[PDB]
Parts: sequence; structure tokens; C-alpha cells
Amino acid sequence: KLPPGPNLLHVDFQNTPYCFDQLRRRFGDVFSLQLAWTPVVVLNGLAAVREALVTHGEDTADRPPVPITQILGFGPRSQGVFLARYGPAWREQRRFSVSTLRNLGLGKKSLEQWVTEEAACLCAAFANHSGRPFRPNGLLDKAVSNVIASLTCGRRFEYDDPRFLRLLDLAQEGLKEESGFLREVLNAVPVLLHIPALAGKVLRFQKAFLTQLDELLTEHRMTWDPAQPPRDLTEAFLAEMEKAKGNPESSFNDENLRIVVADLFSAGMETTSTTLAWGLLLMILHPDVQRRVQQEIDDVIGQVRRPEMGDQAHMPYTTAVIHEVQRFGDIVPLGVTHMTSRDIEVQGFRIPKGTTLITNLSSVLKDEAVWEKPFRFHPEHFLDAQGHFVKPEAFLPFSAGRRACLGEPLARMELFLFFTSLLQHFSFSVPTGQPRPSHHGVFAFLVSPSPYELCAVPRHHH
Ligand code: HEM
Ligand SMILES: CC1(C)SCCN(S(=O)(=O)c2ccc(Oc3ccncc3)cc2)[C@H]1C(=O)NO
Ligand SMILES: [Zn+2]
Ligand SMILES: [Zn+2]
Ligand SMILES: [Zn+2]
Repeated sequence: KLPPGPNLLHVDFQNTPYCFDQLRRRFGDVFSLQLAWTPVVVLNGLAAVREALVTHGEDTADRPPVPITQILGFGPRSQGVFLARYGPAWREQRRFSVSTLRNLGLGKKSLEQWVTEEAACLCAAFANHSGRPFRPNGLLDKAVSNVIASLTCGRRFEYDDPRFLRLLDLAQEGLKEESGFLREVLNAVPVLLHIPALAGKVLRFQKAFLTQLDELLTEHRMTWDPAQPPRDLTEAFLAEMEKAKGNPESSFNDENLRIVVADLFSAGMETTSTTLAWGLLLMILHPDVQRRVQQEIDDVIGQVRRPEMGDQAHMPYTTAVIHEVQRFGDIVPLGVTHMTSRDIEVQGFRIPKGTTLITNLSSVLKDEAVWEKPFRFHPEHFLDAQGHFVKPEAFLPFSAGRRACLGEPLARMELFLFFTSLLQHFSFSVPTGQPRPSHHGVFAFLVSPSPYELCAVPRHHH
């Protein structure tokens, strides 16, 4: 009983999410596609995604093999987390990252204070624009990159630092290669790998990004004090590397240190800062909502004191707006692919072993059966009539199951602290004479808002 479907060129790749709406209205919530000899089943809506990732989660936590990553040093015990196959290498790094982030202060007050210190740096770089129009994306990336740089590498960088700039530039470009035509065709057709020029051109920026990290990791190895408890995730990793010398089963090796640190670092940049970029864009398209958040900040926090996570429970409207920015911004619309380890049943359809699953997360965040006004920016999607915060089950921007985004608690903290700090100290607006920016993003693996400019005008002198 396989799922219905049409394939290879009946799929618009310059606007895939809208194409998958058409096939879902045609064939239903679970449909098939055959793309380059790989069988694909697309999952749509909460129940199909939840059935596959939670109910059959034991059989859907694997990823599709990616032989092109062999250039970045990937091997059976060197697989990072994000593209790692389901197995001991993935499980050890995932638990290590999850608990190392926690022990470095994630769920606690030292990280909150760190993030608001970085928000102040970001606020100051905003004020240095003298109320003139500017694209906020670059400074967002730097402020958010410094948070993950702090957790993984034990340091931040100056916004003018050329090494930081190169690091961000290579990462943004290396992300663009993950969803480029060349990358998948050699991952699809493997043999083309050996051809020298094809090997030297693909993942040039991802290989450059890793090279630039090796340089920071080498300096960190110089400054690390093993006689003291690990200050950051790289030190925690290196300590585990030492204990594991002589153990060829450990994923704590030199090949995996650069991959894991790159994984967390690059993920820590591109996600939260893109969401924040949608946030500001939507605050200048909906100044009524901006003003209402600014009112809630004043009644709970004030205009001088820095925000804390203990405020959020008393700020349902600001929490609603932030959730709505993630729901509307829809930053990863087609998720990250999984693959079945067994035959499974989703929505009464049989899905064979070895099928690439596409969790259509956009079809969950914008499900017309679930949300009042899915195609509008509407904070009341997360509010009830008395103004209490409610989170529907369809809020799945981080996916579900054993592979669900391990960054989620850091993202939640960063989103709240950076967002409220910016709105606490500035008033954001479309620039005086410019056309009203689009609310449609540019589709890639990650969906950023269409490029726009804003003006940040302080709310106070003192
Ligand atoms: C707004 C911010 C973010 C969003 C919307 C987001 C979304 C996602 C999604 C949809 C997945 C795929 C889960 C699946 O396989 O079904 C994922 C995985 C992952 N994310 Fe995030 N992410 C965000 C921020 C972050 C941050 C800040 C980090 C690191 C600190 C991070 C690290 C990871 C990692 C390592 C994985 C792989 C998890 C695994 O395979 O076990 N993400 N994320
Ligand atoms: C270590 C690697 C260079 S190995 C090859 C792939 N990249 S990448 O820089 O192209 C990348 C970055 C972010 C991302 O999107 C995310 C991540 C996390 N949560 C939600 C969305 C996807 C891919 C690195 C990687 O795996 N990072 O995680
Ligand atoms: Zn350190
Ligand atoms: Zn209520
Ligand atoms: Zn101020």
C-alpha cells in the first residue's frame, strides 16, 4: 500500500515548498516522489510527521548516507551530529553536546547574563548607525555567532575582527553549498568524486570553513588549562579525547573535534540570527505589534534593567510574538531529511526501508486546519482570549523525535533575550522613503527574509 504520487522534473526547485502544497492538495498528506534513483516520501501535517518521527521514531532516526562528506574528514567514528548516521557515533556526540551545553550554564543564570552582555554589544552597534537605514543581518549574525563561539570556543570576537568576518563569510557560503546542485549530484552519483577538479571545487567553502576553525582550535589547544574544569565545549571534548586515547571505538578523536565544533558553531549562527532577522522585519511591517511588545517590556522589566529568562513567564505577549516569528518565518520549511531503518506504516501507507523522508515542517506551521490565519503574522496564534500564552502542538519548528534540534533550548534563550533587549532600547521602522519590504523569504535550505533595511531609533537617552 504505497503512497500516491505523479517526478524528476515535475518538482520546482526554485520554490519547492509551494510545489509540495500542490502535490499535497492533489495526492494527500503522504505522497511519493522518485528523485535521482532515490525514493522519497514527503510527510505533511502534524500527524504524518508525528507518526513517522515519534510513533515509529526507532525506525526513522537515521539520515540518508552522504558520501561527499568524506572530504570534510567524515568516517565511521567521525560523523558530527547533524549529518551523522543513527548509531553510536551520533548518540555519543549528541548526548555529549546536550549535556556539555547544559553544564556550561545553558539552563542557568551564567549563560543568560552572557547573552545579555552580547545583546548590549549588539544594541551599541545598532546605536552607532545614528538612526540611518541599514541591513541588520550582519550584526545579528555576529552577535549570535559570539554566543555559540563563547560556548564552543571559550571566546567572542570583535565585530571588526577580520578573522571573525572570514569565519562568518565562509559559513554563510558553506551553507549555500549544502543545497547547491553540484553537491547533491556527486553525493547521488559517487564516482565523479575522484576527478581532481570536481573534488577541488565542491565544498570549497565548507573545507575553507573547517580550515579556518582548525586555526582557532590550534590556538585554543595552546591556551587550554587541563588542570582546571573545562570552560567550554572544545575543552570538554579535548578532556574526553585524552581519556579515550587507545580506544578505537570512541568518537572523541581529532577528526571529529573539528566536525562537531563546526556543526554546533555553524548551526548556532545561521538559525537564531535568521529568525531574529525575520523578527525585526515583522516588527517594522507590524508596528502595532512592536509597540505592544515595548509596552509589555516596560510593565515587567523597565527601560534600563537587562532582561532575564524569569521575565518570560510574566510576558505572554512577547512570548507569543517570538513564537509567531518562528512559525511565520518558517526558517527550515522542509526540515532535514531522515531515512527509514525498517518498513513502517504512516497514515495507512506502507513506507519501505531505505526511503528518504522529507518532514514538511512548513505544512505543520502553516496548516490551515490548525491555525486561525496561517498565512498572516498573527501573535494571537499563541494567545487565548484572556491573553495567556498557549503553544499548540503544531508548533514544530525544531521537528520531533530523537533528532529534534538539540539547539532548541539555546535558541529559546537567545530569541527571548536578544529580541527583548533590541525592542527594549530601540524603535524599528521602515526607512522614511523606501517601499514596504516583502514578507516572503528567499527559499534555500534555510529561508531568510528578502533583503530589507530598517532604522533603529533609541527610545531614551538615559
Ligand atoms: C531558531 C533556531 C533553530 C531552528 C528553527 C532549528 C531547526 C532544526 C531542525 C528542523 C532540525 C532537524 C531535526 C530533524 O532531523 O528532524 C535541527 C537539527 C539540529 N540542530 Fe537546529 N535549529 C535551530 C537552532 C539551532 C542551534 C542554535 C543549534 C546549536 C546550538 C542547532 C543545532 C542542531 C543540531 C546539532 C541538529 C542535529 C540534531 C541531530 O541530528 O540529532 N540548531 N534543527
Ligand atoms: C559541520 C558542517 C560543515 S558538515 C556539512 C554541513 N554543514 S553546514 O555548515 O552546511 C550547515 C549548517 C547549518 C545547517 O542548518 C541547520 C543546522 C542546525 N539546526 C538547524 C538548521 C545545515 C548545514 C555543517 C553542519 O552540519 N552544521 O550543522
Ligand atoms: Zn577554552
Ligand atoms: Zn487562559
Ligand atoms: Zn537604551
